[PDB]
Amino acid sequence: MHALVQLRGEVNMHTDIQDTLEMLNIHHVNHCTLVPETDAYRGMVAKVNDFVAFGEPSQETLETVLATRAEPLEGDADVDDEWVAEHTDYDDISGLAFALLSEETTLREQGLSPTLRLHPPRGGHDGVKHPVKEGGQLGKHDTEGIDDLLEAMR
Amino acid sequence: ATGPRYKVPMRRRREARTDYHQRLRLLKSGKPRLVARKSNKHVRAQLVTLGPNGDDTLASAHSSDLAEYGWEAPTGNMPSAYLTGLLAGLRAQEAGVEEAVLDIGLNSPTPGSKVFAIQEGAIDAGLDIPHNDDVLADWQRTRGAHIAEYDEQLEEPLYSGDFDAADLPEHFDELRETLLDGDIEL
Amino acid sequence: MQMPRRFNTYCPHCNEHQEHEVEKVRSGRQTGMKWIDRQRERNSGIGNDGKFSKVPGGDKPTKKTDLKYRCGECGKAHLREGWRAGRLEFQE
Amino acid sequence: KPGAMYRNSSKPAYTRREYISGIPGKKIAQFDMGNNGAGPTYPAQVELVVEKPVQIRHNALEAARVAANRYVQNSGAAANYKFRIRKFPFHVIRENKDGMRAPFGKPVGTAARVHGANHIFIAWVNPDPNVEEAWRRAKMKVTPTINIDSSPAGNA
Amino acid sequence: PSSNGPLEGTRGKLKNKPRDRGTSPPQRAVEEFDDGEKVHLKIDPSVPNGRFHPRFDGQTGTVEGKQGDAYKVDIVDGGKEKTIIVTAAHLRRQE
RNA sequence: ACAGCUGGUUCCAAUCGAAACAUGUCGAAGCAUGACCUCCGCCGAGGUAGUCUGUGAGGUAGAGCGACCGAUUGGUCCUGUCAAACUCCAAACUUACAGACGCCGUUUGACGCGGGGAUUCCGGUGCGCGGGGUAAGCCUGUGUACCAGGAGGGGAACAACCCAGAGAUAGGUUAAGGUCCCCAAGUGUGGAUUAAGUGUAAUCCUCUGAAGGUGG
RNA sequence: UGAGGCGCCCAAAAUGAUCGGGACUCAAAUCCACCACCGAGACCUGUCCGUACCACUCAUACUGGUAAUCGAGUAGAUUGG
RNA sequence: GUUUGACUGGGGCGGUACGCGCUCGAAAAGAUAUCGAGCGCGCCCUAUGGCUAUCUCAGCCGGGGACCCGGCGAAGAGUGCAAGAGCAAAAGAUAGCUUGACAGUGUUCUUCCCAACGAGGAACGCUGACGCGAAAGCGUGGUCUAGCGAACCAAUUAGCCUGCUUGAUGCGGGCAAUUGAUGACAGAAAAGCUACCCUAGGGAUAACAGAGUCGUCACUCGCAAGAGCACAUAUCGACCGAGUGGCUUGCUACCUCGAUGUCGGUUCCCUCCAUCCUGCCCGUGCAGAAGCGGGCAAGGGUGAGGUUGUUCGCCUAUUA
RNA sequence: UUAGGCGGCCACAGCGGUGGGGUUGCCUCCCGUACCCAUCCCGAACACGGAAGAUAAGCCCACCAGCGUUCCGGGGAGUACUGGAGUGCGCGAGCCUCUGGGAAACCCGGUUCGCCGCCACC
Ligand SMILES: [Cl-]
Ligand SMILES: [Cl-]
Ligand SMILES: [Cl-]
Ligand SMILES: [Cl-]
Ligand SMILES: [Cl-]
Ligand SMILES: [Cl-]
Ligand SMILES: [K+]
Ligand SMILES: [Mg+2]
Ligand SMILES: [Mg+2]
Ligand SMILES: [Mg+2]
Ligand SMILES: [Mg+2]
Ligand SMILES: [Mg+2]
Ligand SMILES: [Mg+2]
Ligand SMILES: [Mg+2]
Ligand SMILES: [Mg+2]
Ligand SMILES: [Mg+2]
Ligand SMILES: [Mg+2]
Ligand SMILES: [Mg+2]
Ligand SMILES: [Mg+2]
Ligand SMILES: [Mg+2]
Ligand SMILES: [Mg+2]
Ligand SMILES: [Mg+2]
Ligand SMILES: [Mg+2]
Ligand SMILES: [Mg+2]
Ligand SMILES: [Mg+2]
Ligand SMILES: [Mg+2]
Ligand SMILES: [Mg+2]
Ligand SMILES: [Mg+2]
Ligand SMILES: [Mg+2]
Ligand SMILES: [Mg+2]
Ligand SMILES: [Mg+2]
Ligand SMILES: [Mg+2]
Ligand SMILES: [Mg+2]
Ligand SMILES: [Mg+2]
Ligand SMILES: [Mg+2]
Ligand SMILES: [Mg+2]
Ligand code: NA
Ligand code: NA
Ligand code: NA
Ligand code: NA
Ligand code: NA
Ligand code: NA
Ligand code: NA
Ligand code: NA
Ligand code: NA
Ligand code: NA
Ligand code: NA
Ligand code: NA
Ligand code: NA
Ligand code: NA
Ligand code: NA
Ligand code: NA
Ligand code: NA
Ligand code: NA
Ligand code: NA
Ligand code: NA
Ligand code: NA
Ligand code: NA
Ligand code: NA
Ligand code: NA
Repeated sequence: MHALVQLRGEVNMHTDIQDTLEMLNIHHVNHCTLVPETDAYRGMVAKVNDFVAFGEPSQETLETVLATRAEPLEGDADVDDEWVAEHTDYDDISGLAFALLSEETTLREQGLSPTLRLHPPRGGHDGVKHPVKEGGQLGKHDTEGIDDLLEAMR
Repeated sequence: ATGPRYKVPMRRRREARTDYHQRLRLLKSGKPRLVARKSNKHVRAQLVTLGPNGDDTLASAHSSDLAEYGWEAPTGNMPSAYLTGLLAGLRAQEAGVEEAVLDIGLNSPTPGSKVFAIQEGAIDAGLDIPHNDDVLADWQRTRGAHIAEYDEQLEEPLYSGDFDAADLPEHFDELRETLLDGDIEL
Repeated sequence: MQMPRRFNTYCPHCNEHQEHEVEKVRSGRQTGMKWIDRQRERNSGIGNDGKFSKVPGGDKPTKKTDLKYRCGECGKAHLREGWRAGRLEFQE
Repeated sequence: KPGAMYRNSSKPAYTRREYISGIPGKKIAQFDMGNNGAGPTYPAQVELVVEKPVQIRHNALEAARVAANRYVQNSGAAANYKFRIRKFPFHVIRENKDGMRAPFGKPVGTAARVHGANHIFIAWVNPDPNVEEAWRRAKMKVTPTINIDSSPAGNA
Repeated sequence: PSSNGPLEGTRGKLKNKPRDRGTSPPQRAVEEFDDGEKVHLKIDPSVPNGRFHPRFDGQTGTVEGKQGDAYKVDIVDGGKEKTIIVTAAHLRRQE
């Protein structure tokens, strides 16, 4: 399972690429979604490769971001351990996190918005004109790499 | 053979066995084919249908297994062909086959030929087949009369030992008569 | 091109094939009593006569076949589509 | 006319003589020079390598070749060496010589398309590289910057 | 296009590779399809008759009855519904 | 008088939101019919902008031609070259249909049907692919995104280059870009090169600088 | 003797020279790395408004709820004032 | 009284890209422009149509560029005509027979991708009547894509409907269809001049100036064949190659058509350097004198006249 | 399939070559022209009638790779080309990096001298 964050805007981006992000529930910059590692999903992320940051996050990081930026399908309600326990199959954020990571369920299945609306990266990211292997922030990241980004956008 | 661009004919065209232009036309009817084939000594008749991996023969008769019913004469003649046709035709009927189109392969549509005798036989067996009566022999020749008379110009038996000296178109009737009722494999 | 004067073909009247005879349609003479003839006389006056002041169109490079097919037994003819032919000569 | 007009390979390949007439003859005199009776049975083999894809008019080929071979006469008219220009001017070139109306040009010449890194010239010499000099003069009359390369020759 | 006939720009699609040259095998010209079956359309260069407009080469339609020995195949050209009259010699069962 | 031509046509707000193209036209400064925009009524459960897989379509790039074809070297088999109107080969990719996932629709009725009303048929630019042309801030295609009709931030200024698509108001963090002063933020750190004020100039009509040369 | 980096020569134009300007040389240049910051109406966040939809309703009057998947716009269509 | 068309790197002349077919352009689905490249069609054929039988071709080899025999020979032959495609017990050749190149009426595709639009075209049926074949079957003209034409009117084909109170006759009107042309080819019946001109507009479009370009023009550089009595480089300097300028010319059509006053001259001001003189220098095929060539350099100077409107240029006498 | 007939895929099956096989199931060559039928001339062929002979052709069986073809390993080659992205480089032509794909020639070594279906049959 990979974490998807749009880092580049819609202006001037191919339409077929924009619709792809939209099918992955991201409609704004800094919006994140969690995607299972399947053939179907893999092709989609490859197509979006140049306007996004993605990678497999650590259990911890996912928990921090889930707690901090997860939302119900509808409403303000904070998604904390109690919420998770009183609304999902799991007993706490950690349990949900693990299930997501092991691709056993999805944010929607558990009554949560498929989108984690992140905050801009505190300290700024590495740039949206170059990929990771060049010092930029676009493309596939290290688990440590994704974690840094996700945590700076916590 | 000569290179990458060289065109090699379909196998059965190489073997000079199948006329594909005639085959297509034959298959147009959507009906089973009455395959009439000859050999120096025998005459074969098959009712073939189309299949996913090749033709399917649903019924057949060979001039050899004619003796199996009382044939004691040569098997490469007119009376032989007719009977083989009738025999295959009967087996055809038993198999639930009601109609067919005559496929004479690479043979020639010569009037009174053996392939047409085969066709006559199959039709009398009950098989409905597109035909033309005045392209068939005049019964007597089918019976084998032309050969009996030929032996009349004897001086030396037309048949080396075989059966009879003056031959028998009567043996023909006895057999046809036989095939038209009961008996095994029919 | 060449064309047989007589040949077997379908007769739409007899409703069966029969020998027909082919002939080029000879123009019929006008009587000068048709409506258009009366309109020409009526409407022509002082000045331009509108449509009646126009003159003979022109010619296409090759004309189409203009024939009559006459049944040899019932004597009734029929018409057919023509085809472009620079020249049409009958055989016999 | 300047090479500026034809040195680039931005146009479609235009070489079908069955649809093109009035093509000027080539000015290139020979392609095999020196001892063409003998085969490359020499110790040293130097090559003139083009460093950029370009079009070389038969004009430049001839002047480049002449300037090189005419000089290789530091070895003599019947000297022991063989010189080869491996390219031929296949590309037909036009000129629109009305303004931009019906501008498809008329045939005015031919050029050879050389890709960066190909060798246009190859000489065969015994340890007597006067050929290295014949080429300093040759890449002097062709558009691109060039690399003088020696292959069989560890006799440095 | 310099012209607008049906065969404009069909040099490749209506030409056989040198080895597939020559009368085609009759088996596929007699194949039978049922209404509802999905068939791929592809003209066989060697078979003159039963063809369809070259623009439809590559389409995959639905057999929906027949006319004479030819089949009536329904396709969708862009957004438009069309019916194509075509013989078995130029059709293949999908899957 | 008529004009298919120029000018003008007066209050507020909310929703959707183009076309600068195709066919016909004494037609190209105009129309009509389609495309496309919008509104209304009807239908009632699927739909398909993305990806994956399966079943099909294809001869462009490339390559090659002791595979056709036609070009194109030399020597007494060898040796030197090519193709928009060549192909023994052959992609990426585009594309028909189907399934799967995604997204979407069943009170927001999709897909589709019928009807009312248009506007529009001078377009432009960037990028990729082009064809013509010595070239052009050239002409003419094509796919796409943008300007047109697109604010705000950056780029000295500057329709289409970068960030960015925007209700009001307020706090905060970033993007492009930038941190010596003008000017918000570093006269930041480790190391190296350059002595020409090279340079302090992504892109560009716009920022030149070449072949050739250099014991700097 | 092979290769690489930066610079130099090649290098001529018309009112007043230029990198936006000042001006800069172990840089305020260039290349390899790195650290911390500044900086939009973007993103996050409080309140309000409009529009659409939902619940209740006679109501398009209130009240409550939903919008990550609503909020730019020439020609033009529609509608309230 | 009117007409005298459109397209078009302004318009005119030229051309027709004004109706059609093929290859390429066209970016491996489909669609796709230019006064884009190559080139065709406005017919011809009673067989050069249709079917059946018999048969296999170019070319080369061997034996007696005609003919005869054998062998190799998937196709290079032939198939009416462009181009591309198809075809070998055939779609080609030979022979024979035949008139389906038939009447009627449709389905569908095309014309017009997508996506509406006529004529025309094609594919595939049916009904009727036929041809050939043993038969399956083939024949809706030619193997496939060009060879085409509205309404009104006339002529023609077969039967029927109909014309004002009514009957007879004459002569009309109509249903279905064939033929006659509009090539500006989805169809007007159609020549020019205007500097005597007029109006509406356009910088949607030309002349002039500007702007972009730089083939042309001007100037430079690289290489240095060559000659220069010997000697490339005192001097001259080809070929080929790389550039700079924006003075000429051409191209483009961005700017202005509710106007940016023309050429040449003149007068008056500033500037550029690729320097003609002057200053300071280098080389010399530099004895001197007089030169030739080159470098730095734009301070100053660069004048008067004869022909021509001339710019330019030719000519005269002066001049550093 | 101790030899046959009709085929499907249509060179992995072609081209060329070696060896083996028949009082019989058989197929052939073969023998022969009164008939059906036949040669623009020939019972050559086509057609018909038939077994004295043969396994030499064909055919069937087993096998050979020199040519042609199919597929595979390793090398060429993750090269050539290419869908997406970049305030990366270059006067420019053009190049480079990241991401997703990915060839052709040719060389060397294997494979391939058909596979499969229905029917009939010591
Ligand atoms: Cl047989
Ligand atoms: Cl006539
Ligand atoms: Cl069709
Ligand atoms: Cl927007
Ligand atoms: Cl300075
Ligand atoms: Cl209001
Ligand atoms: K003006
Ligand atoms: Mg929400
Ligand atoms: Mg900050
Ligand atoms: Mg940044
Ligand atoms: Mg009059
Ligand atoms: Mg308003
Ligand atoms: Mg309002
Ligand atoms: Mg093509
Ligand atoms: Mg190529
Ligand atoms: Mg394409
Ligand atoms: Mg506008
Ligand atoms: Mg400050
Ligand atoms: Mg500078
Ligand atoms: Mg640049
Ligand atoms: Mg709005
Ligand atoms: Mg008047
Ligand atoms: Mg007049
Ligand atoms: Mg005009
Ligand atoms: Mg295409
Ligand atoms: Mg035909
Ligand atoms: Mg008229
Ligand atoms: Mg007439
Ligand atoms: Mg017209
Ligand atoms: Mg038209
Ligand atoms: Mg006026
Ligand atoms: Mg203008
Ligand atoms: Mg003024
Ligand atoms: Mg100077
Ligand atoms: Mg001065
Ligand atoms: Mg043997
Ligand atoms: Na009157
Ligand atoms: Na002209
Ligand atoms: Na050079
Ligand atoms: Na074929
Ligand atoms: Na008027
Ligand atoms: Na337009
Ligand atoms: Na128009
Ligand atoms: Na107008
Ligand atoms: Na779905
Ligand atoms: Na390319
Ligand atoms: Na926009
Ligand atoms: Na700005
Ligand atoms: Na400077
Ligand atoms: Na509006
Ligand atoms: Na006119
Ligand atoms: Na039509
Ligand atoms: Na100019
Ligand atoms: Na210049
Ligand atoms: Na004005
Ligand atoms: Na003046
Ligand atoms: Na001076
Ligand atoms: Na004078
Ligand atoms: Na004769
Ligand atoms: Na044998």
